[PDB]
Amino acid sequence: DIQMTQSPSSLSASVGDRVTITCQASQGISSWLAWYQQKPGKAPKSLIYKASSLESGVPSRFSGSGSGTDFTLTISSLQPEDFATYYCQQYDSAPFSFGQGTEVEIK
Amino acid sequence: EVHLVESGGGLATPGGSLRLSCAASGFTFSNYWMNWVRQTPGKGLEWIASINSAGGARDYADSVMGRFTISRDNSKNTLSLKMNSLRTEDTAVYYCAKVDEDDYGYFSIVPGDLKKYYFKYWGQGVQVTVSS
Amino acid sequence: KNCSFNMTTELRDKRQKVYSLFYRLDIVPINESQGSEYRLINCNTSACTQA
Ligand SMILES: *[C@@H]1O[C@H](CO)[C@@H](O[C@@H]2O[C@H](CO)[C@@H](O[C@@H]3O[C@H](CO[C@H]4O[C@H](CO)[C@@H](O)[C@H](O)[C@@H]4O)[C@@H](O)[C@H](O[C@H]4O[C@H](CO)[C@@H](O)[C@H](O)[C@@H]4O[C@H]4O[C@H](CO)[C@@H](O)[C@H](O)[C@@H]4O)[C@@H]3O)[C@H](O)[C@H]2NC(C)=O)[C@H](O)[C@H]1NC(C)=O
Ligand SMILES: *[C@@H]1O[C@H](CO)[C@@H](O[C@@H]2O[C@H](CO)[C@@H](O)[C@H](O)[C@H]2NC(C)=O)[C@H](O)[C@H]1NC(C)=O
Repeated sequence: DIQMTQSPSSLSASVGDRVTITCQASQGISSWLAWYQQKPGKAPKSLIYKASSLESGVPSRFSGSGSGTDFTLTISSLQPEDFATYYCQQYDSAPFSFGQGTEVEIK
Repeated sequence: EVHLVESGGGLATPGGSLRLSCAASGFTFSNYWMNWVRQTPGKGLEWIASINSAGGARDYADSVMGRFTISRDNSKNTLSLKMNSLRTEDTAVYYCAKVDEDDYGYFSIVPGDLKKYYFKYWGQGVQVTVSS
Repeated sequence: KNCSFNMTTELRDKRQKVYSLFYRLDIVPINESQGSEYRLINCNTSACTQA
């Protein structure tokens, strides 16, 4: 069945530091890929729904790209309110598999 | 604004039965698909079930196929998930999720099919576990 | 009354769910279910022709 891989597993950054997250799909999914962030102890929140469409209410700083098999997330100016696990999920499939989950912390 | 709440989860004997419930408000509950997902410690998220707006069509993951049973009641704006023969591998935080777009539009069999959804709103999950 | 209902489409094998407002005078309840399950008036006598 379809499965997803997300890398880097974990990384460290700081306020204003630039880093990126990426994930791949075992099979083509066109562009039906969403991104989520979850603070410790809270429920996950939607950040990007389509491969490159940002969610309403989220700062315009956020952006994404990719199509077909590979996708990437770019946080740009990391501020103190961007430090939480980022999950890569793919839809348009029976299981709706999630990513391994990547946590970004302060260096 | 869309508010979700879930209750009924808790400790249960292994291999027994349990019932999970979820209530919602602030939107037309009779026009949005509902999904149930879990978050085990360490291992990432995992979707376990889904139900249509009218509560007729149901789908589950192979890990819980046949053991679980999802249902809803549009009159009371409530959602439920019956558990039977649960095991120790099912311990996790169950979240009551709702799709991003309503079921209006073209469809083949059930009103919400032929469309791709995502979990836009999530309720504060409830812990579920089993032990002696 | 804000009513929602199923409807046919140009594709015989496809169906669609739509919604539209209807004046209460042009709606009659089936009485089998309350608070929903409404029916267009004069539907049990003839099919009206859209002007
Ligand atoms: C467009 O077209 C679609 C596709 O045809 C259509 O979807 C279907 O709509 C109907 C009408 O809403 C749905 O029928 C209802 O389904 C649920 C669930 O039924 C399943 O689960 C039970 C076990 O729980 C099984 O026995 C059953 O076989 C199904 O698997 C029920 O909630 C409904 O029954 C209740 O309502 C009836 C009417 O009032 C009562 O007579 C009946 O006793 C039930 O009421 C009791 O239970 C309620 C819920 O707990 C409770 O609130 C009441 O107080 C009471 O205790 C009913 O069978 C059907 O499932 C939909 N899906 C499919 C695939 O057909 C759309 O409705 C349609 N849309 C539009 C806008 O027109
Ligand atoms: C078609 O349906 C209408 C609406 O229900 C019926 O008209 C009602 O019939 C009942 C019979 O007991 C009367 O009490 C009501 O006063 C009638 N009017 C309304 C507005 O409810 C009608 O009989 C049905 N049949 C035909 C052939 O028209």
